Amino acid sequence: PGGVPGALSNQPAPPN
Amino acid sequence: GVPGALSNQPAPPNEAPIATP
Amino acid sequence: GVPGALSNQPAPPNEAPIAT
Amino acid sequence: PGGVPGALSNQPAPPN
Amino acid sequence: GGVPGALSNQPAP
Amino acid sequence: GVPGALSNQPAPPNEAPIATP
Amino acid sequence: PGGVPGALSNQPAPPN
Amino acid sequence: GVPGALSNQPAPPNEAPIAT
Amino acid sequence: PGGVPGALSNQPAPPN
Amino acid sequence: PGGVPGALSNQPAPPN
Amino acid sequence: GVPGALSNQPAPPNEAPIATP
Amino acid sequence: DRLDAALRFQQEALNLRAQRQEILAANIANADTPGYQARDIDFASELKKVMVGVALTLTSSHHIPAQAVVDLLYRVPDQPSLDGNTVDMDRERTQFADNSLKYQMGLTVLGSQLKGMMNVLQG
Amino acid sequence: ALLNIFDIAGSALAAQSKRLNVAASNLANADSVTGPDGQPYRAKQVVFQVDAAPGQATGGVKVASVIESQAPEKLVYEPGNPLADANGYVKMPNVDVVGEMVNTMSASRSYQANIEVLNTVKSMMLKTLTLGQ
Amino acid sequence: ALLNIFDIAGSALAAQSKRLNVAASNLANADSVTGPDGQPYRAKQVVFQVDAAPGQATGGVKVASVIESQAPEKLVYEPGNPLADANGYVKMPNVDVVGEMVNTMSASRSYQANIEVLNTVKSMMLKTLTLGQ
Amino acid sequence: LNIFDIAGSALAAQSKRLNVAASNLANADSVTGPDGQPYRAKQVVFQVDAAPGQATGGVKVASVIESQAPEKLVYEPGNPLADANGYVKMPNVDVVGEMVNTMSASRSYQANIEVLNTVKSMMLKTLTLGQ
Amino acid sequence: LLNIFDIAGSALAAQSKRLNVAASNLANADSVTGPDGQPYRAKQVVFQVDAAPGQATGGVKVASVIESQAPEKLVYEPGNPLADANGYVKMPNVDVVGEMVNTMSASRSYQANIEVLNTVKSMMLKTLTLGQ
Amino acid sequence: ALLNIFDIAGSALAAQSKRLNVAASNLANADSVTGPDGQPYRAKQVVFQVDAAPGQATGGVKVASVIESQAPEKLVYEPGNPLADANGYVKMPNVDVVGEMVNTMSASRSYQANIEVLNTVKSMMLKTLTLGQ
Amino acid sequence: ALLNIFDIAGSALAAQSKRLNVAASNLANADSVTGPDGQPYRAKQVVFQVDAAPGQATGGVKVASVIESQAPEKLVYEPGNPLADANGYVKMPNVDVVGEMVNTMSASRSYQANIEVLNTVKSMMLKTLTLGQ
Amino acid sequence: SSLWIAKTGLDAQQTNMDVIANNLANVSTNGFKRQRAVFEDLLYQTIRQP
Amino acid sequence: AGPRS
Repeated sequence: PGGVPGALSNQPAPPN
Repeated sequence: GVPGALSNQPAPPNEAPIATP
Repeated sequence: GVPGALSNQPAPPNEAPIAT
Repeated sequence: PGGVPGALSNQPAPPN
Repeated sequence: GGVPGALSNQPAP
Repeated sequence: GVPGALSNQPAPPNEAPIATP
Repeated sequence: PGGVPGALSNQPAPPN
Repeated sequence: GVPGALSNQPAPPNEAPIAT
Repeated sequence: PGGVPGALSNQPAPPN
Repeated sequence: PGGVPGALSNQPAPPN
Repeated sequence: GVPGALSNQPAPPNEAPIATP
Repeated sequence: DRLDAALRFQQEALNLRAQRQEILAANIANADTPGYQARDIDFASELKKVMVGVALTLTSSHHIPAQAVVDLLYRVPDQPSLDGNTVDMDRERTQFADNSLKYQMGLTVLGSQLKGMMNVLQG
Repeated sequence: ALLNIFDIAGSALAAQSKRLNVAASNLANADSVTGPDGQPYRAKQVVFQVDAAPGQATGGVKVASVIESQAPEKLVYEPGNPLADANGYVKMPNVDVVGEMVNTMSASRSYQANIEVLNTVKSMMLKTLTLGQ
Repeated sequence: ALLNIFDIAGSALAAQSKRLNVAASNLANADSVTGPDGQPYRAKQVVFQVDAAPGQATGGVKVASVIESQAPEKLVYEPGNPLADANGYVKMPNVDVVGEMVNTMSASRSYQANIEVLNTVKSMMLKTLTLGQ
Repeated sequence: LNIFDIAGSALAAQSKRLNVAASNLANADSVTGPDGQPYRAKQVVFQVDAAPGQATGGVKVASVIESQAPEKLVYEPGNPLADANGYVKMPNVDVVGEMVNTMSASRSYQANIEVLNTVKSMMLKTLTLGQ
Repeated sequence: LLNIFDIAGSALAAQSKRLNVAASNLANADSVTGPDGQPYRAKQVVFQVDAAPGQATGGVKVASVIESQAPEKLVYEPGNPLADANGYVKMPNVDVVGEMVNTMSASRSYQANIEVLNTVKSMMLKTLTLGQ
Repeated sequence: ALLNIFDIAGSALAAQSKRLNVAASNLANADSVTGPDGQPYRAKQVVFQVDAAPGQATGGVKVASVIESQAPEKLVYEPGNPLADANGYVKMPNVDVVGEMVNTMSASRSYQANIEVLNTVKSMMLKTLTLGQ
Repeated sequence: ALLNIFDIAGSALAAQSKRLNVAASNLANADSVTGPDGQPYRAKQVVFQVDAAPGQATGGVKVASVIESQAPEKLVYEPGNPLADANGYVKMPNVDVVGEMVNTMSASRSYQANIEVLNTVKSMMLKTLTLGQ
Repeated sequence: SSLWIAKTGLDAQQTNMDVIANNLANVSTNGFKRQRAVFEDLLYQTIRQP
Repeated sequence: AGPRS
């Protein structure tokens, strides 16, 4: 589907 | 797969893993 | 209710208090 | 019942 | 009435 | 009277002496 | 009959 | 004539000499 | 007719 | 027919 | 020809030598 | 002509606005002249005067027809300058913008009246 | 004559200009010993009044007059000066430096705010006239 | 019933013009100290109500009355100014400059929106007049 | 349409004043000209230009004059330009005055530019009248 | 109502909601408490496709507004009433650069959608004069 | 696809966007010590070339590939770094900061020029449809 | 082919661009010690002439040629430099940095002015195309 | 606004500076009592009650 | 003859 748009998604995150 | 063209199959999901594995 | 839909009942008055 | 438009009614009012 | 509009001529002429 | 009004008379010359005459 | 503009006419000088 | 008028004769050449 | 535009033609030069 | 469009083709380089 | 005009032949290759032979 | 009487008021208002615009721009241009007085016209009184002549009589063809050929009020100075210039930037800038706006409004009203007179006739 | 908003904002601009002029004149005469005649310079103040207007609710700013401050004139012991009194204290103006710089800054920011108000209103003014045509 | 849009949008335009005028009057007198009666200038604000007579579903907007803003008067310690308090507390208006600037911008935008409404409504009325022809 | 002439005259006059100010700043420390005379500071003269009889109009630069202000004297007897007492005439340029003149001329220049832009827009819009 | 109009209106609403969330987050970069005494946890909107009857393509609807799960910042103020047994006050995890960029991108998307809606409305106006 | 000039200018826009993206990626990672594989970040560059396959000399722009620069990587002495080689040297990106800034500005300018081209071509094609009323 | 004012403004734009490029070259290599053949970098200038065609001293500008300044090259002392003459003096460019900056600014503003002229003439002739509506 | 608040602060420190200058100028005066300036904050404004 | 015309 989709998730948080903008800053939170286009930022590297730990794998999970 | 020329960019900007139309293909029957969907694009594979991209991934950006911070470490190697 | 879905936003942008139509309902026959008005929305309740909203308030933003500072201290509960 | 209307009221004052703009700054006064869009700033956090006193409790009572 | 009591308040003249912003786009009105000088109430103070 | 009020600054910015309309009058039919030119303003007097603006003299500023350095010493009292 | 306007005179010199700017510096010369904006300095206090005795009349002549 | 007037600094910005129209004349039929070209303006004389202008030169800046170091000393006269 | 014309010459160098700008720097070399807008400075005092010796006669020649 | 072409190459890198920018810094890597507008800088002097030794010949090949 | 004059710059900005049309010619019948390509311009010569452009090269900038760092040190002349 | 009756057509002139309908459009007389707006034409005179437009011409007076243009003249006062020229006067205000002259005040702006001569801001630095020492000893220059800032001049202006009272729009309403001059509009009354223009809204409120005798072409000489031509007996034949050779006879030549008659050949045709506002009052300025001084602005009250606000601050006393040393060079005698009474032109104030802020006051006349506001007046200039206002006159531009009123000239546009007069153009709009006159154009609307002419367009109405036109769509009455079109058919 | 002027539209109401034009008159209000232009009066604001003129009043701020007068206040800035008073501040500049005070800052210039901070060290003056004698004035046109022989009396010490006195720091000037400008008093803002609200143009009463028929509306009252809406009105610009006018300046009734420029008043002369009533503060203890600065006394400097210079008996050799011809303007020294019997005790010998020459009178220096009561112009404070910090207050005048603060006044200049405040007058400038009020001037610019009124300018911004006029600039904002203008577009709406010009767009009003397209209603008929 | 497209003619009623003329009345609705005209009332809205007049009310927004009055609101903008009141905001500008407050802004231009932020630095005032005195009124025509000697009282300190009190920041004023309009009151918006639905311009609907009893039994009317929805109308435009109307300015009921102009009211003094509820905020403490800004106290300034200047017991040298001729206007003062018992302890030298000069009372200055309670104008919040940011609020007035935002109010001016909002009034201008709402005004322009109502102008667009009027323009498109007039275009539709002309069409409608060109119904069968 | 006369407003174009008025504002263009204003722009030309302010450009002349700015050029005179720049000339004064450039030669504040100058010693001699092409001849043996010192550099006398220049000032333009503004007048009201009304070719017809209607009192007012644009601004025109009638002349460029050399300020009659006294010449600064510096004691340099080894200089061949010195007079009998060994003094040399250096110009009387007011530095702060000329910088203020530069800035004020720039601001008046922009005000006239804005006037020209506005009236050009109005004269473009008047051609649309009823069409 | 009209499809493309429905799409553009829904997208304008979604981008306005994102802009409002970003503005509220930027306002509360330094906020230390709310009404209940809990720290302000930054908000972020969730976008979802609104194509319920329109197959896989449609407008965008804001499903929910959720508190970001980034760890709360900790400041050592043992005198603060909100400080815990360890003396750490929780402050929001709002990223300033992210919120500024979100505001800018949301504004650009809003303008693009407005231009799309205007072009579509003009196209139907011209369609209204078919054959004439 | 995109008619003609439409395809040409769209290809140009896409290529310049890719170039600006590469420049931004280089600017962001100018100080990166490592990647996921433990290799240093090598500056990336796009390859521009024409696409006029159906018997033409001019057809627009396309990015053939993205290539890593061969300019010697910057060696910094750090013996405690796990990524240091036998001599204790760590490899760091060969990004030219001024070059990437100029690339960003130039890409933006030519992107804007192509925007102006496409808009003008649309205008002209819009007027064409009114040929002879 | 380019018609009238289009030709004039295009020639002016091209020549101003050439002038700015020459100024940038002079300002970049204001400290270069040697050229590719061992000769010093002498400052370059452009030569402006009036297109004129044969009988019309009313045309655009055209860059007749790029001249090399014959002003004596600056001399610095370096007996160890291989390029030093028998006296130990190395030739260095005669670039006037302030002159180059002013020339760049002047080419910039003239370029902008001719762009504005071209845009105005283009709009004028586009509106001329609809003569008689 | 804050401008006058800080202007009152500046005026107080200048006053204190003048007091210190007066004290230092009268070092050699016979029978001089040093002057010490104390300051007080003016009325606090309550905007909304707890 | 000077600048005669």
